[PDB]
Amino acid sequence: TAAGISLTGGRNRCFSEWQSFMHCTAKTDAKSRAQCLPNFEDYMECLHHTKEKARLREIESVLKQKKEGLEAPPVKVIPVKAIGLV
Amino acid sequence: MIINIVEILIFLVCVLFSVAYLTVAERKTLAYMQRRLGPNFVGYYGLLQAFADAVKLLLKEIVLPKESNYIILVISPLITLITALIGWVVIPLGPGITLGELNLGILFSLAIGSLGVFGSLLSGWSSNSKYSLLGSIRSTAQLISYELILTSIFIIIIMFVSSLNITTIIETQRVVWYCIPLLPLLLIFFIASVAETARPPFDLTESYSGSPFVFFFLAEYSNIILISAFNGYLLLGGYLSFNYSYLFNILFNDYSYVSFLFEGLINSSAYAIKLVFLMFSFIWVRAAFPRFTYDNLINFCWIILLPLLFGIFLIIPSTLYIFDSFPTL
Amino acid sequence: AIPFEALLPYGIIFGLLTAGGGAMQVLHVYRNGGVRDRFAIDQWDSQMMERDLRLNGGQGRKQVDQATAPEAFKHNHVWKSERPLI
Amino acid sequence: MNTFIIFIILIPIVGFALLAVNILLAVYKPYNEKLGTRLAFNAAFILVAILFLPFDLEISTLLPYVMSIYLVSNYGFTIVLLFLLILIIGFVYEINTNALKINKHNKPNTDSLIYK
Amino acid sequence: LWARIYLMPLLQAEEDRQTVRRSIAQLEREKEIMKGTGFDVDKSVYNDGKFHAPALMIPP
Amino acid sequence: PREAAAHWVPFEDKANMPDNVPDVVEVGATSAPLLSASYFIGAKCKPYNDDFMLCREESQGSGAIDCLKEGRRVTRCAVSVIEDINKSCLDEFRLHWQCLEQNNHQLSGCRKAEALLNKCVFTKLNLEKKIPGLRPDEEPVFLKKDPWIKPAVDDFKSVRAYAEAKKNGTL
Amino acid sequence: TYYFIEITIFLAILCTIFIISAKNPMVSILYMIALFVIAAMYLYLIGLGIFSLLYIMIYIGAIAVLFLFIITLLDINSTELSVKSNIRDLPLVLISLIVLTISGLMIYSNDSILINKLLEAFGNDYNTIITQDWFNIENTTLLTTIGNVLLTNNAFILLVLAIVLLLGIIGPISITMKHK
Amino acid sequence: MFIGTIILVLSFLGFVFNRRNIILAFICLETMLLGINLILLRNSVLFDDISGSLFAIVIIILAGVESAIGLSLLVSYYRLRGVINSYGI
Amino acid sequence: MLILAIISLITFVSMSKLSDNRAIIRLINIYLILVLVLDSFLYLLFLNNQTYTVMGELLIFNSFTFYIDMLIYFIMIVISSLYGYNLYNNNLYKTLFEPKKELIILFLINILGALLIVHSNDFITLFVAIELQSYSIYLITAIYNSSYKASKASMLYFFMGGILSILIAYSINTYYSVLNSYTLHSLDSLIINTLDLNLILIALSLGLLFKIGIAPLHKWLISIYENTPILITIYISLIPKISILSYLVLSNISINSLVISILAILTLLVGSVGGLLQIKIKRLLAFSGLTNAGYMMLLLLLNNNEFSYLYYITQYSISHLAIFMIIIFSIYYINYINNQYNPIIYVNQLKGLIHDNAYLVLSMAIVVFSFIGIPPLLGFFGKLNILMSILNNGYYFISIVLIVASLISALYYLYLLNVSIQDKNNILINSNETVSSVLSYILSSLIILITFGFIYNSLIIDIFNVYFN
Ligand SMILES: CCCCC/C=C/C/C=C/CCCCCCCC(=O)O[C@H](COC(=O)CCCCCCCCCCCCCCC)COP(=O)(O)OCC[N+](C)(C)C
Repeated sequence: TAAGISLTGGRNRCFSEWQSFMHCTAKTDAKSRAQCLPNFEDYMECLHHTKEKARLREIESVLKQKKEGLEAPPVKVIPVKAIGLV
Repeated sequence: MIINIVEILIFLVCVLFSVAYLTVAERKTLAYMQRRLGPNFVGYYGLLQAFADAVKLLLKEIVLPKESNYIILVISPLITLITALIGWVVIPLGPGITLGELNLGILFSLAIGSLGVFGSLLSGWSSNSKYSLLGSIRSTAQLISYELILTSIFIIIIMFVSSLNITTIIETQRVVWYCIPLLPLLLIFFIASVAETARPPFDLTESYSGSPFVFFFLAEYSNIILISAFNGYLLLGGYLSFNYSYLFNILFNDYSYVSFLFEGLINSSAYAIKLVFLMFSFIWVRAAFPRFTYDNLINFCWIILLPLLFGIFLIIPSTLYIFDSFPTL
Repeated sequence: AIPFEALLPYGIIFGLLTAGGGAMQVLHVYRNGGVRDRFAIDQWDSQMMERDLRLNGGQGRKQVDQATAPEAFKHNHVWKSERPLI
Repeated sequence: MNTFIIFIILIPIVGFALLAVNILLAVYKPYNEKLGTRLAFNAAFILVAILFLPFDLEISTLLPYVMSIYLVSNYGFTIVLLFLLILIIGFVYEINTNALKINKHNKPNTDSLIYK
Repeated sequence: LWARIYLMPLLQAEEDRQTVRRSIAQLEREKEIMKGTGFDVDKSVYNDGKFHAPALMIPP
Repeated sequence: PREAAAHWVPFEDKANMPDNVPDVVEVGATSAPLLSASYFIGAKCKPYNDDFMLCREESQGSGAIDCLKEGRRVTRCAVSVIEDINKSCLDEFRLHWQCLEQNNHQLSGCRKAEALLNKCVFTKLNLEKKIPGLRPDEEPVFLKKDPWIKPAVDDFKSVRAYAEAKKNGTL
Repeated sequence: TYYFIEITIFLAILCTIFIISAKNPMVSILYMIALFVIAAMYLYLIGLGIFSLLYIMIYIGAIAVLFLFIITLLDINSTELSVKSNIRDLPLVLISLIVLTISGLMIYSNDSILINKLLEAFGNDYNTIITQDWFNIENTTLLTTIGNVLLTNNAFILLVLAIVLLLGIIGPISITMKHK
Repeated sequence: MFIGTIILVLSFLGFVFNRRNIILAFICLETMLLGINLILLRNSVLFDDISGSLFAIVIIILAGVESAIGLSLLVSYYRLRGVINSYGI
Repeated sequence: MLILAIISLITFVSMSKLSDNRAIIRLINIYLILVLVLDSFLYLLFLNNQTYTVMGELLIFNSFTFYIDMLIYFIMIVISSLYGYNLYNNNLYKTLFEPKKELIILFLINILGALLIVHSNDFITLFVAIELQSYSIYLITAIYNSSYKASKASMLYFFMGGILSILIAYSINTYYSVLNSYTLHSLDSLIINTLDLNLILIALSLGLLFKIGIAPLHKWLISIYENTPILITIYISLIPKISILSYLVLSNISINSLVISILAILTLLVGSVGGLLQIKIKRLLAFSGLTNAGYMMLLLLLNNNEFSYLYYITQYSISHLAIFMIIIFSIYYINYINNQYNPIIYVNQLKGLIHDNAYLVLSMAIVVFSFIGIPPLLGFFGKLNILMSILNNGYYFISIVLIVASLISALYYLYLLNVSIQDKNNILINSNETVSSVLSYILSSLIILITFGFIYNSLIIDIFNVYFN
């Protein structure tokens, strides 16, 4: 098959989490599968980014209510005309 | 942004002048093949006659019949005008000189050439008469039947390059052109190109006024020079004439704008001389031959040319296989 | 013998396409800054062109050859943030 | 902002301009005399465009192969050989059956002149 | 081809250092955002302890 | 690994390395000087580059942070090669990559300058340009006489320098 | 030039409504060709420039041509969208629109919860970070990898697909010949 | 996923409540296949793999072959009845 | 070896004349026989439920699927015998039972597409094979195009198969959108707990199942089975049923599903009481298939259902095949032949069949009582082994609905008997021409299997015990 083949013919974005889950599932028989629950979780949110979307909503809920906003090393946005300007 | 719009209106003024003068050229060489003069009535030596005809036909009464969709009948000229002209981007007049350098140029040139069938078929539904339909049926049937073998010859040529970029093919053709090994393919591609415009070797359905006429007229000769451009890049050398390195090491001493000017002149002079010999051969085959019945045409395409093309599909990867010569990306 | 009149509109077709190709080549070289175009660009060479625009400072293909890179080169590095893809 | 898209939008401007010039410029002035069920067709007419499409789908199925021709060397070559030959057999079906002919319904009436 | 793979680790070390710096910068940034409010920003959502570059930022 | 489409907007980061990791100075060569000296970077820095990628293989998934110490040394050794080649062969290294910025960075079109550069670097920096994986009974491509694939126009400075190296007996 | 995808989504909605309500059967088919073009716009927009020209070549240039070719030389009666005919349909159209729409939006989600399944389909707002890694040395684009995996790993699918193309040759012939 | 879902749903409901002619049913079938293509190719782009692109390039060919088969089926429907009804088959 | 036959056959059939078609079918008949006889020793590969995956986890070959392909070949040998052999040498049966030129082509392409479903491991193999067999049923329906009913049936079957193929494609890509995978080998007993694959896998099973004729969407298929001619409909009733059900029984993705249990109850209800007041024999005969597909939707809920399935499959196949062949044979004795494609329609037309060829009524009675499930016959052990799996696994209301459905379905099975054992005024005494030796031997073989096949139950259970466990 095309199990882990990416668009360039390499390995896809979640190949390594999947191969860790299959390394799990190779050395285990059933009745003993409840221990490779974390690897599968690591695979699934590799796919869909559910917990990162939850975490970033939790942090954006807090930065919306600050009058201060950001006291940090900030991030700049450039036009595509000006990647290496100065 | 001044740069690209000045470049594109330079390209547009060149190609939309050269489709007008192709008309003046076909009348004159059809005349001299028939031992008479061409037009000399309207220019100093007959030139700007296509201008005279366009000036008059933009003064001509447009008739929208009782039978007709009016909207369909006047925007089938434009959809055939626009896709007969859109395919002029990807042709190179030199290495990397196109109006858009995209890495899938043959896929684009092949997708636009399949969009050109509609303005035949669709405009049969204009003026719905029982004979105004099945003539369009025969037209579109021939049109699709020969763009099959057109696409086939394209994919046979890409077996040597393995890249859908177009100037990559021409840089690949520096060692040899592709007509010199595959000369039967030059014959097959020439006759498929003659069929795809429905030229009067391969015409049956010939055998409006004003804007729906001049749009179809311009689309016809833009298709002439566009399939001639396709022949020029993938079968003959695109902009390639000879080496011209020794001549430059005599003439020049370093890169200047006059040296790039001279090099572009040589490259597009080679490309234009291929294209001009090809358009002359289109008019030259128009002059000498009678036309086809529909059955001779369908028998010709599906029963004669296509099995031979299957044999070519089998033979060319096999010789690329026998000697371990597969083209790399 | 050879009709000159028959081959003059071919002569103007030839001259128009020749002058168009020459003018377009000089327009391309003026856009690049004195060098030829790149006619087939990889994903690798796309990434290499944006890296050299980052390194040279503003200019397209100036092509600096320096020993060790400047000070703002470690800080002008770009990531691309792409929209939700609704 | 490339020189690719000004073309895409500018070719219609060309057309819209010219058919404007005529519609804006020329005489309309029509009338009745200036203005102005279903037929049956042979099977090969509808057949050429119906059987056109399975050959077209093969020709664009070769298009992934001829871009990958180096990577599958000696192996994808034989898979493509088998693919092409499987479709050549359906083609020799088609030309052995004489499918795409429209054939003329009246002969010289070959049947001989016998008597009594 | 052999030229490009001679060049590969040289640019890979580059983009690795850029990834490390900008990710630790983003981590410290949202730590400086949610001071006060009790919330773990150092904690990975991945259950494995391997390091990962962040994604899915808020548009500016 | 995938490329950005559909309105990507670029953004950069006003920050610094932490104190834990020492300073490393960067490579300031662009693509034509990098592609020019690629084989000599690969000839000198083979075990360093291979230890870096072997690090990246050995501790899977940690990746970035657990391989920084050798990603330091691959950059420093390549910088050593590039200033080494500057201070010995600046004019013909420059001749080479100025040929290479025309002709789409194709190595196929700059043979007469790369012969000069290979001769200088081999006698003075004592590094040889080799293509591995090439068994004998197979000629290397940048050694062959009358190749099928010649460039469009040979650069003028390099054919002049090549002829003058012929008449000096340099090459 | 941010809202491009939203614009193609809206224009696709409008084009389908013009497909299903049209005077003339081929006015409806030209709206379908326009919907193919809107599709190819979306496919270039998302990053798949190869597929858009594959859609224009195969769907527009063969399937729509076959379809228009059918409508020309065959007779097809058509009623137009009377309001007497079709507002007897509208209450179930509305119920099935809302239900099938929400239900198609449902299965991208993993909750026990019904409307946490629904509103995670709208939790879209976060901008993916694109990183450069220098691990790939050659111009393997997408058509190359389709040609590698149709031909090595799924070669059997390509040969069963050849049998399907063979059937698409044999069948239309076998119907429409009337052997002698 | 939105564009493929809504073209599939609107295409489906235009197929279902078609009472006017037969070729609206054909083109609603083809636009359903388009919507399935849209959803799958978006998932292939988001997951960084070709396998959705593999199923999409195979279902392009299968959609073409079904159009050829079914339109020859309509032609044979039309052979014995030189009319196609508005209400349906 | 099907591929060889197709490749050889369309080459050979393009060059034959139409005078040779019947003999061509005879050739293919014998060909398939020697693929059964000379090549079935491959059962030795599948000892102790050894399973292979072929073409890179693309196809899956176990002994279940080996039995299914043996069954499909046996049925194709029977059907191709029905086309390739004359019933009688009249000028009547030549204008009735006549094969087209491209019929055996579409037969073998459909058998190919039906085998690549049961042998399938991934979803795109499943898809490509489903459309291969679907286009083949479209064209097998439409090949007798000089018929209003068959043309209308092919159009209806095209549109209703197109919808339910797009539903399968939607379910497959919907499965792909939550799991970067194509296998159900991906599932492996833990993912189903922590992932809601219920809506996906059930929508997949439903889109596969509505093509069989399960109950909310059953009427279009009953109309296709009544409108097709009598030789076509014995093939298009059987083959998608056994191919799609043999896929869905091998892949256990709807275990203890509430939706499949609702639709199985509804299928047993609407098939039993649906065909009660019906006067056409193919209608009557198609609601039997609706109920007997309900009995399979029951086994879809089951884990480890391979005995009950395979037994009831070859049961239903032999009984189905025989009851269509008996009413092929009864056409000689009816007083009224309409409708050249479908010469017997109304079930009252076989009314005096005991007084003309009483052993045809013995045949008929045997296969009808096996449809009911009478214990000396083979249909009883099929229903018995289905009950032994239904009750073992907790489906107690389903059991009583099964029993009531079988009791209600016995009425219109016995209505065939009630019509055929009756008085008729003008009975046959002396008929000059004979029914085909080759083809009446097949009906007698199919009866002797049904009556005396309970003998080998313990042999079959022991061979089952070794090759599947
Ligand atoms: C030279 C021989 C050539 C091969 C002939 C093969 C023909 C295929 C025919 C299929 C339909 C006819 C019914 C035949 C049933 C055969 C039973 C059987 O044996 O099937 C097995 C059990 O079946 C099961 O679980 C359940 C099967 C249920 C069977 C219920 C029907 C019972 C009564 C009919 C069968 C007994 C007839 C015997 C008459 C002497 C499972 O598969 P196997 O790998 O062990 O097969 C091996 C058979 N070999 C050796 C002849 C290849």
